[PDB]
Amino acid sequence: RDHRKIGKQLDLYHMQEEAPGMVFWHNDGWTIFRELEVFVRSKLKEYQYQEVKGPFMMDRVLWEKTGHWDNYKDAMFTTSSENREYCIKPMNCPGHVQIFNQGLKSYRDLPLRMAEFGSCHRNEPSGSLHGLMRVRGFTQDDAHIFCTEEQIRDEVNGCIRLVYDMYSTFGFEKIVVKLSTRPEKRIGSDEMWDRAEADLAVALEENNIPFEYQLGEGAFYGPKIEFTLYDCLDRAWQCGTVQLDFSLPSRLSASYVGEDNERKVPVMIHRAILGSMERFIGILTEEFAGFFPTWLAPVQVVIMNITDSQSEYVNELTQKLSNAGIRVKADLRNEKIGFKIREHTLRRVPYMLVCGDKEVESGKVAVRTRRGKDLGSMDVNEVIEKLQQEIRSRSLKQLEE
Amino acid sequence: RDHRKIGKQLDLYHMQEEAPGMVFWHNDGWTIFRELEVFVRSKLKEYQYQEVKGPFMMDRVLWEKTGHWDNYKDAMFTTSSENREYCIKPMNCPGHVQIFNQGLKSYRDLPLRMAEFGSCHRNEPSGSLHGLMRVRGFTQDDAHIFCTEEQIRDEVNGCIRLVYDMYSTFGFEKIVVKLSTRPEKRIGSDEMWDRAEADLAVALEENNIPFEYQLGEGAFYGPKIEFTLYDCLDRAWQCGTVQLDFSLPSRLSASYVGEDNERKVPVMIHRAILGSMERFIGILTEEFAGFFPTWLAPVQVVIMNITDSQSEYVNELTQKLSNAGIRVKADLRNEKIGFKIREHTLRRVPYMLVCGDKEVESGKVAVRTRRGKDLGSMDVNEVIEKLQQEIRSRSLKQLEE
Ligand SMILES: C[C@@H]1C[C@H](C)C[C@H](C)[C@@H](O)CC(=O)O[C@H]([C@@H]2CCC[C@H]2C(=O)O)C/C=C/C=C(\C#N)[C@H](O)[C@@H](C)C1
Ligand SMILES: C[C@@H]1C[C@H](C)C[C@H](C)[C@@H](O)CC(=O)O[C@H]([C@@H]2CCC[C@H]2C(=O)O)C/C=C/C=C(\C#N)[C@H](O)[C@@H](C)C1
Ligand SMILES: [Zn+2]
Ligand SMILES: [Zn+2]
Repeated sequence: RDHRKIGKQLDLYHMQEEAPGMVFWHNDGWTIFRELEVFVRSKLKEYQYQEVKGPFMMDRVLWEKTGHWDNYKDAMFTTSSENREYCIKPMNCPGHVQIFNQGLKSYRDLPLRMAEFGSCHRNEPSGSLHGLMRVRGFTQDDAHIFCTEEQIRDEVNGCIRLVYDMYSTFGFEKIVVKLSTRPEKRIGSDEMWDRAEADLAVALEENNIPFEYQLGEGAFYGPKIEFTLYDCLDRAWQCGTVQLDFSLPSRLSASYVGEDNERKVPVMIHRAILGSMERFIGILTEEFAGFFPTWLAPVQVVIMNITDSQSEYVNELTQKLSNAGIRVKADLRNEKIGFKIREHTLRRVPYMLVCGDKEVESGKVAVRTRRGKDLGSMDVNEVIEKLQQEIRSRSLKQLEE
Repeated sequence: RDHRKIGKQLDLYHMQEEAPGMVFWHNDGWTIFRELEVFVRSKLKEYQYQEVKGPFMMDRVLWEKTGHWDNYKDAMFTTSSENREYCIKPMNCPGHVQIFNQGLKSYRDLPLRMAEFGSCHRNEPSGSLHGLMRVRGFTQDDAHIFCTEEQIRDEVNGCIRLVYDMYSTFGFEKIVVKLSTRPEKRIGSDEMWDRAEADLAVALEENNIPFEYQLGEGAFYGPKIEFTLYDCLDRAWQCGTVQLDFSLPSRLSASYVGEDNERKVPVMIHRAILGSMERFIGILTEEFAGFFPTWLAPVQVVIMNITDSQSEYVNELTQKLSNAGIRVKADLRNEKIGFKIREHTLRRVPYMLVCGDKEVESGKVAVRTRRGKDLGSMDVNEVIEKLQQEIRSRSLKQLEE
């Protein structure tokens, strides 16, 4: 269960010294990534998030305003144009605030949930870089919630439900949660922190989640909730976070018109479920030992011919399944059937369909799996039905599992 | 007819001086972008392209070997880590070759068509920066085809068909193709050039396209054809290109095992249809003067009510249309109905569904368009079917005509 070895065996990705900590996504790994993107977007539509795109770099003055220049300085890449210095974005938050600042905002626009798949580049020490898990470039599932003080609790709640939904989808039911509270010195009033902390704690309690306090471990800009999933090996992976920010909105001059027609500064919530999506792909790759659920599988079905006599037929089927929204390849190569079966078994292809003369005559397909289960001769439309159902339900288990 | 004014009016995007030439995509504009992306991906599936993702930056040595350091130096952003120089990629081609170089290749792996939506950063003089059309950051619809000299003609044919298909989708049927031939000094033998040029010419006239010749205007690394579409104002936009490259594979050491069991260097084809996708979004914004075909429209349907009495009903409908894959908003505020219709008409929302008491009792909707047409009372499911068809087909035209 090493995501790098499995990564090479399935031709998911590769890395080079000319770009340390930056992934080359091959077709299949990128298919996995894009499927993750699809799932996340379904969740964004369900939980009602906007999806935006921020610029890759912004000038140094912005990053000084946000405080990244004081705190994040070593971790940022800098480039320059026309005697102006720019940092490549380590985070998507300031850009999101810049978007929020366009147009007048009122209380009616709140809560405003703004999501992006962030392309972030942090310059990490090269000695710390490991696989997909510790990288210089990465893509965050990143959202920011602009709300009022009264809307905090509910929004945190929605974030919690989102976390558990999304995690249970991949089969992680074991989640340890940590609430980090105020340090000795902080931005924001004692009252603001009391409200925020009470909101987090109470939300977690109402969702029936046992959690542990980490005292003084909260950032100076706000209290937070962190989510650690456990894999099938009982290894701990910290992914999800809900973080309050009392710093960013005032520094970037975010404001809205309240009910009283008075200028208010919105509360900000950083929320991420998977965190780094590259890293999450590493984690999934190791959890699944290379066998991905059908919806996550780069190639879902491979259709093979015994001889050239089946070729036409195979092609025919390959179109049909392709038009059904299934990811399917045909192996027409001149090879023995066992060669193909072996090759596609090592590739962890969920479904191998075999066409001999029997299938050409009958209008059926011989169905077998990567687990060595023979499902036997099946009607094509039946196969398409079951595959489509398995894909739409994002099931962890195959037919007859 | 200014994509900047229309962009501001429709809340599509904005730009700042902290990121010159770099777009902040708001929710709506990003929705347009995502629809473009989806369409292109449909064409990638149809024309059988891989989709990959390359790294954002790479070592300066790489860009020296590609020839960018000599030719592209002023256009590239440079950043550094641990006493090593990296360039942010102006182009996606070297990364694609790097991916290609992973694993042994044979002729049986060819043609290999590799696509990406490239995030490319070139450093353009700030004074030449205009809107979405001239930008520092951009996303290219980019592909590279690795093939044998024998497959060149077929691949160019495929690219041509792709170009005309995609352009036809957006309503540009007026296209001028220009074939740029060999410069006095060039990379590659006169034979390679005779064959490539003849392949471009013959593919073009196989497609019945009266191409114009540009003599000696080709690059030193290969011959090309370029595609210029004309809009409704009959102004020319050069977008697509098919560009042969003899320089890149040799410089980057790409090779495959021939059918003769000998070492072969793959022929490389750079191909793009839209070119910059931001720029193409601008061009489309001006072409449609803000009225995006329903498939491209950020908000496809706005369901509105007369009084509170219809609110519930409206909500139902909204959810329904949201469940049918339609992008739909509910306008519940207390305002004149005409107020709402005018506001959403100026927002270029394709369809406005008006619900009064009669619609509630009859289970229907009163259908209106941004063009000012009254489509009358309609069955809800009928509207859903027609909208779904209009979207699936990517029709340039709305209902009732
Ligand atoms: C410039 C400051 C850097 C900060 C002190 C770095 C710490 C190590 C830590 O606080 C980072 C953090 O938890 O950010 C977390 C993010 C969320 C997902 C994972 C983590 C992530 O992206 O790593 C969210 C907070 C962002 C905070 C800001 C912004 N923007 C603040 O306004 C600003 C004061 C941050
Ligand atoms: C480093 C060299 C720069 C070249 C001299 C710049 C010229 C102005 C022009 O030839 C660029 C060009 O046509 O690139 C075109 C692209 C395609 C879409 C529009 C254009 C685009 O991206 O702008 C593709 C060519 C890429 C070529 C290489 C690469 N990699 C070559 O191996 C290498 C020798 C190019
Ligand atoms: Zn953030
Ligand atoms: Zn290229």
